[PDB]
Amino acid sequence: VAPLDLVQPISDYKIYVSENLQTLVRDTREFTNAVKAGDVAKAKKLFASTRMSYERIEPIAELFSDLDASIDSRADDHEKAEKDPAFFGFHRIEYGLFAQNSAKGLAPVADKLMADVLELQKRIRGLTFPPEKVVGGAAVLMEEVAATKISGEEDRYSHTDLWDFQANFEGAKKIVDLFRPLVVKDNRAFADKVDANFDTVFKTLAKYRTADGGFELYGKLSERDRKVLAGRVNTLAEDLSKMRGLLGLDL
Repeated sequence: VAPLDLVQPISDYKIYVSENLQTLVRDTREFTNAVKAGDVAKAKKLFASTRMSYERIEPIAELFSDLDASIDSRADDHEKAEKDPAFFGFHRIEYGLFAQNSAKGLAPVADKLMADVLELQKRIRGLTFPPEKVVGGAAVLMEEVAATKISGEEDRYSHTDLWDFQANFEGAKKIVDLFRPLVVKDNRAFADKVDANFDTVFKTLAKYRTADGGFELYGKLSERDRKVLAGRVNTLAEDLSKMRGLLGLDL
């Protein structure tokens, strides 16, 4: 494997990120308009679907710690928790809509979120995507899901965590898929093992689909369920880390 071999995959990855950003902008516009209209039931309905595009590219948003924090911090990232005036973004709005069943006071929060998402899109368009950052960032995202979000930390009021996880896994799987042509060369066995390990995690989430094809609230996963999911998601982190080395990226 040589650096030229990685150029096309990264170019396709940037298109994928750009497309998710376009979707995030459109969906965030509809979401923030519903909040600003005071349409709680509609903003609630759009919360997790809007966030999927963000969670699919989450490591990239992670590069702009203040943007990303602005867009997606949790209450416990703040001294006054939910009543901290520095609590903006999706989860500030989540608190109003789901915990308080109210849009009051959220119009300015929605304004800031729209602006931040537009600004994130702008910054990402100008980024060069080093392949070791793409693959290694995906590995870290898997470990973060397994080891830091497994208790439902992300969506403390809506409990829409499963939608976030699905999108995280989709985004990591896209990176695996883009690099498969390089990998099946000398390591078809490994490339198929990774596909199988992702399959296992996706099938694990499918246990918690509902009758109409949505997701259960995260509280429906037992402690056993969570421990087992965390182990299987760890295998994904391993896989992505090993893939980094197999792509020549450790020099």
